[PDB]
Amino acid sequence: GAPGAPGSQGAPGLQGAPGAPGSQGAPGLQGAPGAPGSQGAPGLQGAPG
Amino acid sequence: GAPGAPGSQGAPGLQGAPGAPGSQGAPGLQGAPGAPGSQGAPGLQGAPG
Repeated sequence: GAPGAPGSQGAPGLQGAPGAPGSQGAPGLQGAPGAPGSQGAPGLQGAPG
Repeated sequence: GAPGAPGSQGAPGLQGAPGAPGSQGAPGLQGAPGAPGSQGAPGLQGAPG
């Protein structure tokens, strides 16, 4: 008779899980903002009559 | 009497759950716009005045 708990604390503190799925960090870039703009510059078109 | 080593038990090696804040953030601002089309001006020799 004498000794008590053997300081054997064993339950995991906060249950591991170092996982960063999917989003993780900065997954594939968001949308590529389309760039419209002027088209074929016909400046000074054909000569009329 | 008090038996030693009764399994003190506890939370050894505290931990931390997973996570992943990588999720899509801010993409590029509006793509380069413009005025597509007849990017030109009056043509060539025409009805004189």
